[PDB]
Amino acid sequence: CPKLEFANDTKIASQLGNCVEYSLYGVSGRGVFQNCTAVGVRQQRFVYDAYQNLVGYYSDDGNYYCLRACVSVPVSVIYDKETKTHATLFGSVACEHISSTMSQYSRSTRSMYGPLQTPVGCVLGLVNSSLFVEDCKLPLGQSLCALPDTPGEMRLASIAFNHPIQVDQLNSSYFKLSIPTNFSFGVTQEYIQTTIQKVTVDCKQYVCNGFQKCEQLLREYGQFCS
Amino acid sequence: RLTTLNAFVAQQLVRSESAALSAQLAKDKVNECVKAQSKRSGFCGQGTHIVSFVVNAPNGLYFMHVGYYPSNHIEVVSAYGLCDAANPTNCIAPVNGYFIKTNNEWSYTGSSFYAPEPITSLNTKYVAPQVTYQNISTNLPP
Amino acid sequence: SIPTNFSFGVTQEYIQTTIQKVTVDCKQYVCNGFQKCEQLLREYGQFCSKINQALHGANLRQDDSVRNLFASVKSSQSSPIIPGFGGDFNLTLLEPVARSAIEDLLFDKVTIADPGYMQGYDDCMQQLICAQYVAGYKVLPPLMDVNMEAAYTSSLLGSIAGVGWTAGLSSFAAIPFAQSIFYRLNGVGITQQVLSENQKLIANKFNQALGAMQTGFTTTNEAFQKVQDAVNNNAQALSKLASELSNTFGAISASIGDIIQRLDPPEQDAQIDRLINGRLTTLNAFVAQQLVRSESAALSAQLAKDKVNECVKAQSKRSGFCGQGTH
Amino acid sequence: PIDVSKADGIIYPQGRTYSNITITYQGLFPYQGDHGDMYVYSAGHATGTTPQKLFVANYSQDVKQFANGFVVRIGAAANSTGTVIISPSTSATIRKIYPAFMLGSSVGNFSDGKMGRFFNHTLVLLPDGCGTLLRAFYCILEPRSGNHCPAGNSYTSFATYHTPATDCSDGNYNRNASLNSFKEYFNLRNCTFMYTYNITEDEILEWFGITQTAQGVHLFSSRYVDLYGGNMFQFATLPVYDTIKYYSIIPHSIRSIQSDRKAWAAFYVYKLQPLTFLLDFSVDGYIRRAIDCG
Amino acid sequence: FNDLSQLHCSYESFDVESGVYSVSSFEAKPSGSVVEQAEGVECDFSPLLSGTPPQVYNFKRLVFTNCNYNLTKLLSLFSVNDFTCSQISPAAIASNCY
Ligand SMILES: *[C@@H]1O[C@H](CO)[C@@H](O[C@@H]2O[C@H](CO)[C@@H](O[C@@H]3O[C@H](CO)[C@@H](O)[C@H](O[C@H]4O[C@H](CO)[C@@H](O)[C@H](O)[C@@H]4O)[C@@H]3O)[C@H](O)[C@H]2NC(C)=O)[C@H](O)[C@H]1NC(C)=O
Ligand SMILES: *[C@@H]1O[C@H](CO)[C@@H](O[C@@H]2O[C@H](CO)[C@@H](O)[C@H](O)[C@H]2NC(C)=O)[C@H](O)[C@H]1NC(C)=O
Ligand SMILES: *[C@@H]1O[C@H](CO)[C@@H](O)[C@H](O)[C@H]1NC(C)=O
Ligand SMILES: *[C@@H]1O[C@H](CO)[C@@H](O)[C@H](O)[C@H]1NC(C)=O
Ligand SMILES: *[C@@H]1O[C@H](CO)[C@@H](O)[C@H](O)[C@H]1NC(C)=O
Ligand SMILES: *[C@@H]1O[C@H](CO)[C@@H](O)[C@H](O)[C@H]1NC(C)=O
Ligand SMILES: *[C@@H]1O[C@H](CO)[C@@H](O)[C@H](O)[C@H]1NC(C)=O
Ligand SMILES: *[C@@H]1O[C@H](CO)[C@@H](O)[C@H](O)[C@H]1NC(C)=O
Ligand SMILES: *[C@@H]1O[C@H](CO)[C@@H](O)[C@H](O)[C@H]1NC(C)=O
Ligand SMILES: *[C@@H]1O[C@H](CO)[C@@H](O)[C@H](O)[C@H]1NC(C)=O
Repeated sequence: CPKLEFANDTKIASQLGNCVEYSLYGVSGRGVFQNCTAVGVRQQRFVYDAYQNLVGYYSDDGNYYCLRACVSVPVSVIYDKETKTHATLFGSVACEHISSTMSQYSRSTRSMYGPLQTPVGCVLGLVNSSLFVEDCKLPLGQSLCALPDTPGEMRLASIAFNHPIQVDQLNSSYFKLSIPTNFSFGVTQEYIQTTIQKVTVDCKQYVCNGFQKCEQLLREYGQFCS
Repeated sequence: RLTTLNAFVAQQLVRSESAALSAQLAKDKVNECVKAQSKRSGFCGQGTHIVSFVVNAPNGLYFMHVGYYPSNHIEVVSAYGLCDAANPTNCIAPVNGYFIKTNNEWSYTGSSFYAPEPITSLNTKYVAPQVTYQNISTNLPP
Repeated sequence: SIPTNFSFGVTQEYIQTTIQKVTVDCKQYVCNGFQKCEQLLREYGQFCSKINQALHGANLRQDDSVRNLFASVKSSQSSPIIPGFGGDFNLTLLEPVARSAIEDLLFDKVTIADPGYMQGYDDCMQQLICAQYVAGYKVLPPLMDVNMEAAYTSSLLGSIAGVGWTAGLSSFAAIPFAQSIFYRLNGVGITQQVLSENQKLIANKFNQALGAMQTGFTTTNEAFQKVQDAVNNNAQALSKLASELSNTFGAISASIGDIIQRLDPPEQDAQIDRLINGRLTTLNAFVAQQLVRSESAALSAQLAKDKVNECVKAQSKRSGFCGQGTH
Repeated sequence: PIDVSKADGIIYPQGRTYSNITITYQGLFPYQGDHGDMYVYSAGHATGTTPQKLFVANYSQDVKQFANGFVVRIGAAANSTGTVIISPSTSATIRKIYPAFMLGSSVGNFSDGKMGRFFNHTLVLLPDGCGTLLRAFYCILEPRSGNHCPAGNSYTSFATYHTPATDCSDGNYNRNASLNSFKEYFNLRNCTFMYTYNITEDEILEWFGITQTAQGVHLFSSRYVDLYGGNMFQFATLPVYDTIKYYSIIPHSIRSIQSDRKAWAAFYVYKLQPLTFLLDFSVDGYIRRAIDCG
Repeated sequence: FNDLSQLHCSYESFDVESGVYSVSSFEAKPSGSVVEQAEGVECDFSPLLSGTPPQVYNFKRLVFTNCNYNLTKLLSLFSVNDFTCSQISPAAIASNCY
């Protein structure tokens, strides 16, 4: 390595808990260092996995550590047509993250308050609502769905379950029987695709368009199109 | 160009195999519940399928199924079999229906609608005496 | 030739009705947020859009098949769950104590790998799916609650106790289960008399068969092997993406940051181009592979719907459609 | 014979440890169930208290291709009483020995015409001090031309003698008398270095590894960390200029008087070549199981 | 510009289909860096400037392993007529560690 003005806040203990960039004298990368009980060869000092990803490191102090990555959250969007209603979701995360630690390009403004916690993580752009929808069109995963108003935030309803009419488990010789007292005709429209549009194609007009040097050059491939 | 041709050929052979199997499926579906009434649950229509009609489509066959869909189900008092006090052996059981203690006496209804009607021979069959039946004396059905 | 003695065969079958929904960004895995990488990714461009559209449509079709089957298998009317059900029939595996006991003895014995559906980031902060950018993709949460598939199976358990006496989905007739079993045995050609004097005997044989399938949760079950096969198929599919970051396809290394650290722009353009061409081809193969898996799962979902309608919601007369022998 | 199911003498990965996992590894290995090139040393002739004429073999007239380097199993015969080579009826306690290796690329015939005279600039490793020191160099050997001397008359072979009544006392070591013993047959010129290394003494089995690579000559020993196991870790990387192609053993005997002779261990020599293994690293990082492909 | 920009670009339309769509996620900024490892003494370069540079069939190597280097003291005093680097950038060779 070259001569280096060594910095005090570049020890592993100096930057515990916040994921940073390790440069171990030609072994570079980024990730989060965590305290670990000593595993593997002390003298090798470097351990990878079957996928050749570095897992742990024996620090010079005498303490062993592990690392995965600078992990952050996946980001997804929900949006409804004809009501310009959008919202952002972060998967399986605590509502930790605001507009501070960014990458790629900028965000979209919103007119609020910020986060809300859900079983799939965090959501910006919704609010609690105790309604239940069976026929949601844009399900936000697990059992939550946003109903836009019939224009601001949507209604973060839960996916309703069509709980059927429970019946009583009578144990005597008599019986409680369910019976329909009204009916309707349902016109279920089905369709089966049977035969696709029959197509053919010429070799030489498609590939060659009637040009002579092309026409001799086609036969070297030739039989493929046949 | 030839690689695009090869990919198109592969895609269309996949589509052709799919078309052949789905054509077999459509042939089957117009066989069972169209030329007859397939009693299987929801092959071509939810609930019980009643009727269907068939039209063409520019790449397939388009189906319309009119089916039965019930509502306003209520709870009634029902049983399995009635056996005589003097003749506990001779018992009857409903055929595509139920014995219902009507809120007008036991009566017959079908298995598809709340249609109470006086019980006769035509809608029931003579059956063996099982245990856990009902055993009436004041008005025996014919 | 007549049978004179008998038993109960607990045949175990499984249908992979729905592969696990997978969503991946092209830009993250191909590029990992490097500026010159993003610059070079522009020319191929719409390849990402085609990949995203294909995977999104495949996921959507999977969800639509899920919705169609679950609405279809939804009994319009059912019964709740009580202890003492089956009475004589020791059916303790069936009863959900927020999930079912037999579901636990299945799922726990399934070699699973660390979901982390809320504390996955916290699992990475603790000490497979903790790989998220290392995995490079998002696991899509399932379309229902686990509580909701439990509710679906609960509705089914309530349904089967009553549907199997009358043809037609018009009404519901949830008779006590023992009489239902007796009438179903009367259907397949067993007289009411031998039922009448041997209720306890057939009950004990039923309980023994249920214990044997319960205690048999090991390699002896081919269905156990096949559900582990489906799990390993998911594992191999994800590991295909995971291990292909190591592939350089001829490049001097795999660490793109090291690639731009060591090499001049004009040649690393070609190197990155080779890398991204290999990556895009692998994602194309991945998309086609889950497309085949998706249509397979759609047909399998249809078949499972037919089986749960015919030989589950009724006692089918098809010769060994879902019961080895008679059902 | 070497067994990989028993995981005997497999070199560790150079810098990449693992844990609790298996991995393919292309690298330098020997085969499965090899007989090897096992040799054994012995003491010279003696009557009473007389250091007499030596008792060695014809290893100097013999040579083998260096190939891809090799390994030596050391101490496989110790901890027990075994036969005496010079006195076959007599059996004594087996004490392990550490042999000296000379290596190069240009070989000629000796002064008596027997093949084996190495030419120009060659490397010798030599253990000394009754197994304590590890003096190694890459310099210019020169044979002596006197009586019973390699460039002189009445000469059959050469050996480094060991005087155990003087050398193997407590401390002492006669200022590396086996280097003098080699120097009683040779001398040294145009010397790049004279490299010094220490080791302890034991009666536990061990291995040693030699290989050549473009950066230099890698020397592998498990005595540094894995005394109780045994698998090859680098300690030395000698700055060689070119790639060697011949190896031979310097013969070595002991000036052991007949009244107090000691039995010695039979060290094993196993060549290495590129192959591919599968390795099952445990949680400790130690090699306890591996498997062949060929 | 925003999420809707890439959403619209993914369908070739101003009018898109509504729905929960995966979008290109972003990355938290780095928290700093750590450079920690034991470093040995500098490997000197004076033997290169000591003595005659040998013949082309006799060129003398200099091995460097586990050492340090300050390139500022040698290249400014070399009257270089040709500075090339194959398979690597000629400027940043002194930068990276090997
Ligand atoms: C030859 O003589 C030597 C004495 O010079 C004699 O050595 C003894 O060997 C035993 C057996 O290995 C040693 O007992 C060890 O004790 C340590 C704790 O101090 C343990 O950790 C050892 O376990 C190792 O071996 C296991 C496999 O057997 C491994 O799985 C495990 O991970 C450990 O690596 C082991 O119990 C004893 O300490 C030495 N004694 C001395 C003084 O060195 C040896 O047995 C004699 N025979 C042979 C054939 O070598
Ligand atoms: C090393 O790998 C083995 C192999 O999987 C692990 O041992 C298994 O541990 C599970 C957990 O209870 C058991 O169900 C298996 O029966 C074990 N198998 C074997 C062959 O031991 C072991 O836990 C791993 N150790 C570490 C530290 O990762
Ligand atoms: C890591 O945890 C171990 C176990 O408690 C502890 O002994 C050690 O001191 C910790 N590391 C540091 C740097 O404190
Ligand atoms: C919504 O409010 C109800 C009652 O106020 C509460 O039980 C529920 O947890 C809330 N949900 C969210 C996401 O805040
Ligand atoms: C059934 O419902 C329809 C519309 O809901 C109604 O017009 C009809 O009168 C009802 N019939 C009965 C018998 O309730
Ligand atoms: C009354 O019903 C029970 C229950 O099935 C039956 O055992 C008994 O024989 C019936 N009594 C008469 C007189 O039919
Ligand atoms: C039927 O066979 C099983 C096992 O072969 C046996 O346990 C049982 O007792 C038999 N039953 C009769 C009635 O023979
Ligand atoms: C029913 O099966 C469960 C499952 O092991 C068992 O714990 C229980 O004792 C059984 N009960 C009876 C009455 O067989
Ligand atoms: C190798 O040794 C021979 C012995 O005579 C000598 O002639 C030759 O010059 C030597 N080679 C080198 C490169 O010094
Ligand atoms: C030994 O080194 C000296 C001084 O460099 C030189 O004059 C002599 O020729 C060398 N001898 C051999 C055999 O290389």
